[PDB]
Amino acid sequence: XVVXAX
Amino acid sequence: GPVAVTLHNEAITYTADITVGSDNQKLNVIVDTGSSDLWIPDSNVICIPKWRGDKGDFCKSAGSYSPASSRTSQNLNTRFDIKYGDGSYAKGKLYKDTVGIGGVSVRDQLFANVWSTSARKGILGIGFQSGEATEFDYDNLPISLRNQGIIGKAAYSLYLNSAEASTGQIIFGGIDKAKYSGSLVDLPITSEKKLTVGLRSVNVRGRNVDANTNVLLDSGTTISYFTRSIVRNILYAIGAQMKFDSAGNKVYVADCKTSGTIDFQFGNNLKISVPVSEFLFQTYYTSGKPFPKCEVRIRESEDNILGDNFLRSAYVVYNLDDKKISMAPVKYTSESDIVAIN
Repeated sequence: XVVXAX
Repeated sequence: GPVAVTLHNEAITYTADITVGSDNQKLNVIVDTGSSDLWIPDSNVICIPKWRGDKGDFCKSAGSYSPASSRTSQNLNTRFDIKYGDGSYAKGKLYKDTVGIGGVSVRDQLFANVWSTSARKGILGIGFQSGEATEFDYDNLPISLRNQGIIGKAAYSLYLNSAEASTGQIIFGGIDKAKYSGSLVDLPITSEKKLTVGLRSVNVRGRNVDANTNVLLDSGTTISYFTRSIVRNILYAIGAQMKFDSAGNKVYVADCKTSGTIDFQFGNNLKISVPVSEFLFQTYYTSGKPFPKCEVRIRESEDNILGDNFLRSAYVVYNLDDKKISMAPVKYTSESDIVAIN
């Protein structure tokens, strides 16, 4: 897997 | 007093246990410095599959929230939306309720109750207040813990334990002086909305690779990413072999035994060295047999990111109020000597 916020 | 919270290593992230509502409903959520809002799946959440194999309601596997059983719940009648780098998302309603963590209680904690999401579970965002996906400023867990008198500042220390470790620790308002070697070194936060630090260079196996840029230190990211030429230079030093996945997309592989170190040179003369092995992951065929080589846990991206595979090699103290992040090589120990973050 994950890549956490725009 | 500093709130010591236990982190659970779930192989791609670190989760923490919190309670929600007057009935202290138990939920388990991902601790993410890379976002600023806390959201938990509703008892009737619609988990949508993102990965391959996602069962029925895979996202409520760590508990769920039912405002109805909470005498103190409070619907704020405001929609909530948030997207994440990996493409997953979450949709819900803003609520306020008593949130508990590590034996402490946060009253009237605003957070989101999600009805649709593709994330693995609830996410506890603790970044800058200006990072909230909300269309307005409110108090997230950190600022809330400070305002209510529990901790001195909206700040916390991240101790991702070792790669083989079962648990780690994050301390709101404190520092475990016994879990880092040498002396912590202050790094100013270089963004107003993201927990970023300045990166001068990267030295891979003796190869110097200038960076002169910003990098996101994000506990909410499994692996690490860097700009195109930078990642390609690291892959060059490592001696990675290009392969293609089931989608025909580029992927790099390398001998699991590949020796060497990756030295990240930050400002204020802070250097964190991470053995290349920490960036290599071994996958296996359905036959249980090992793949010829390990996968290089470093991919290219438009942004520079250092996640779990990096952070486990350091003790990270995020001080949001003083807009600075302090780091030091980590020291793995059960022993602890916690002091408040001043």
